[PDB]
Amino acid sequence: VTDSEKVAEYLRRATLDLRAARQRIRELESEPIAIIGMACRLPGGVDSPEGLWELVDSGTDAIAGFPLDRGWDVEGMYDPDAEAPGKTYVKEAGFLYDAGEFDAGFFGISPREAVSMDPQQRLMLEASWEAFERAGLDPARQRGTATGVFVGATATGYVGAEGFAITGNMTAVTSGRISYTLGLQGPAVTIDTACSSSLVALHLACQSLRQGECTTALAGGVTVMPTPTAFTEFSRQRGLAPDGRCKSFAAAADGTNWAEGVAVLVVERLSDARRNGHRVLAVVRGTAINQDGASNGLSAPNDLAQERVIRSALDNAGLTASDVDAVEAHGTGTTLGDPIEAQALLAAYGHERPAHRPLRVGSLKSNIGHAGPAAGVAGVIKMVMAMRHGVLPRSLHIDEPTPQVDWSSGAVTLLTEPVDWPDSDRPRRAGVSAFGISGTNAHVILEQAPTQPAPPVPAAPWLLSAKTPAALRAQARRLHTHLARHPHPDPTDIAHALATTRTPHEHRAALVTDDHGTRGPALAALAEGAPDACLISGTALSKGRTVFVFPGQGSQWTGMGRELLHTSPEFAAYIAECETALNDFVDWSLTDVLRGTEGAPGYDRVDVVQPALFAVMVSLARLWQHHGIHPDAVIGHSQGEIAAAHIAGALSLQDAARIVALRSQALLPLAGLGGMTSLALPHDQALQLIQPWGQDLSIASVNGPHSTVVSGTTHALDELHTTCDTQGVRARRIPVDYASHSAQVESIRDTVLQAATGINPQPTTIPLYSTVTGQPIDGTQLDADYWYTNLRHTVRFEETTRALLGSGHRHFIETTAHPVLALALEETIEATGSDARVTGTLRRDHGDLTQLHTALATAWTHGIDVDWTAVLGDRRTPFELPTYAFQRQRYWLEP
Amino acid sequence: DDLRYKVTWKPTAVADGASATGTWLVVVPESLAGGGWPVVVARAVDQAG
Repeated sequence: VTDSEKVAEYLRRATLDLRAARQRIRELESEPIAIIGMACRLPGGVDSPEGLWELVDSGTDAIAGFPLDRGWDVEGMYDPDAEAPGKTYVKEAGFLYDAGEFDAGFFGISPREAVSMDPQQRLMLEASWEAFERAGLDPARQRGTATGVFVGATATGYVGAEGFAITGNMTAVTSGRISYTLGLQGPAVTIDTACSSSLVALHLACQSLRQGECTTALAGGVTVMPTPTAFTEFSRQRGLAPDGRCKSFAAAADGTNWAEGVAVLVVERLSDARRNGHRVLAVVRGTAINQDGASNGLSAPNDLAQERVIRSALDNAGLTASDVDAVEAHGTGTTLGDPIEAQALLAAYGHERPAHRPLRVGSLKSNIGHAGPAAGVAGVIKMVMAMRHGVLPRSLHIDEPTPQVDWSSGAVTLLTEPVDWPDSDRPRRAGVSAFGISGTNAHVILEQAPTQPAPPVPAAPWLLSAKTPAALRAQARRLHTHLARHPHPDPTDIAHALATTRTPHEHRAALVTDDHGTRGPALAALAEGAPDACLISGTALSKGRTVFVFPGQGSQWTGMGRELLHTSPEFAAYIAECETALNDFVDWSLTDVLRGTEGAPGYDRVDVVQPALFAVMVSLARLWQHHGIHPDAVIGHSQGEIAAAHIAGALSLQDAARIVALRSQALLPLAGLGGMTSLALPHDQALQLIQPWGQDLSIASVNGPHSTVVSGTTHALDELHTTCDTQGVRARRIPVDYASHSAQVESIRDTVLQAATGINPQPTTIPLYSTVTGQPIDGTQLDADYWYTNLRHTVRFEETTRALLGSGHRHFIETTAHPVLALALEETIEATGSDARVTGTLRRDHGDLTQLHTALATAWTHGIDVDWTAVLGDRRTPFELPTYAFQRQRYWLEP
Repeated sequence: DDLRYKVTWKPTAVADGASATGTWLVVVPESLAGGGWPVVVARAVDQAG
């Protein structure tokens, strides 16, 4: 090779590595940070970002009278004069009248601990759970994750339970508890920088994301006033407005006013959020923080510092002054603060931009007052929601722009009335300021989220769950109301969101239907709790092992599995595998028999029903396994044992097919000689009832404590039928023509010994409970004589089920085309004082995917960890759902 | 002073609400006709279920 190409390839490698390193520098210095979730509780009845948007868009003022349930002597702590201890001239301010409300039971906190718990901690816990739920993340599954918690808070002096009172009031716990209750492992830091506390925390969170120390972070703040000390002492210097309205950037600006609140953001790196398919609401592009430093007093703003922090944030974001369309100004409403902020905004933003695109300035504090530490983060939530709706809400209580600052430049304009946000030529961008009393300024730059199918599964289950039945009903009602105000959402997306992005709680319910006309009424019926055809309900079991039951004769009907052959590809593949394994010693194709094509034998013939039942049952069991329901044991019933053996790993598919086919063929000479009859009596009564007939009859099977099957000759059978009629016993006759589990099978003994010859048993991967023995059986013992005994000796299904219940098995699943042993299993369970639950796969005339999904939903409702990823696909559109319906109760310390 | 009292209006948290089940009978004066409050409350109960 020439040296030119030899060095050219090295140059290519070097420049590619250089590009990679430069991109890494770019993403390590200033990467965009996606706000994948938000949550907030603010005055004016706000409890979600949508509530905040409704409040600001309507121009509603959340200022209201003082709380009366907090022990405040509100009548005796108001006088007009501005100089008096313990008295204030402010009548109204923002408040969270449900601040003491908290769902203690949800987080495992006892009532006595909750009473001695700071309201800030409770509000932060609830808001963090809501934020995680709104981000498409299951909060329970975040346990053990490297998730940080940066929270802005202050010590507000809220104050058998001696231990709880210590950790229940320390501000350091205000973040730590969030990472303890949820089990997060990233750093938990409680910032305290006055009004800038929350926004500053968000900046720190961004750093924690950029260094790789966190994969996700909670950035937020909380503000609660258990006592009126913020109103009495601060009013000495006429700091608060007289009427209590924060007139932001208005000539009537004559003070500020405090307000409670909480606001959190679940934030992740934009690349990581895109990789995980999370919904990105907005993008923090850059942030900056500094200090006023030298200023006219400690508590006084400095315009130069605000200009510096705004410019630093713009440089960090890599955006120009003209690139920002609007700003959420701090806007405290003070006479001295507002002109300083206006001058800073005019100098920094409104200096070089088109005259026809002035910077729109607003302030959330005009609506809800000065929210305190939680203000700044709450601000971005407003600037997110408007950014989603493309409408800039108006700022209230602005009779005219204040004359202290000069608006002659015209580059900056207040939001006197709502202004439509253009969505052309560039993404929408905005800014938020959180200038603090202590002097720490903070500015954040937000950018619009960047612009980002599978076939619809039929009869997608809609899953709901809650801690208590009342919470479940509240969840159903909330979901119904949310879906009502939605233009025909995709049902499969809703199913996927409910199944994957929500925690499975104890009390569960499901809705399975193939048409979008019953889901609404079904949700309503769940809401008021009335029953419905497509509604399923239950209480999941915390512990319990699963069992697959394999009944023998009885669960057959024409067309069974016909629909699954078309709809379900996995079932078709398993049926094809069984067909290939069964073709060797059978003179017909299984697929023709199942599909009922012309010329194929019917199910009346004995030699074909057991192979077909075996294949269908094995395919259904493997389909259950494909959905993640791996059995912890198996149990058979006469021929079903063979199928169970194949699921136990004892027998290969070829061996099981050989055994079942040849054993069914060997039963042909028995046709017409006798039959079976099922009667409802205990074992002893049935046994002594057949004594007059002696050896002619025998106990074919003991299904349950009051259900047995007796097999024998037709003459003996219909002689005993009239005796049972005399005694009044519902001796139901099984439609069969062969008296197995009786003496007649001896006549064919050698043949069945030839039927099972040549097989190669192996040890069982899954335990197998043999009905013949009544206990677990070694896989290598399933020789020919074992199968002959299974055909000959009486079945002891009841004793085997009792042993299974004793061993700690709680979920019984019948893999048949129709349940036949559900009654016996339920009778055994209720006669033992065990909380086991029985389910079936299909039913008569119901074998489509709808019935399979109904069975899966019922199994999940009973508490089986069904893998819904296989059923509903791997990933779909991130449909948004309402958060958990907390059942709050009031906890507050008396004076 | 033990027997002194006063009526007042405690602020309270806004209730989340629920679905308006069944049929609701709204009765309005004929003088008002379809003006302000009647049409809007009728619409509100209509969207309430």
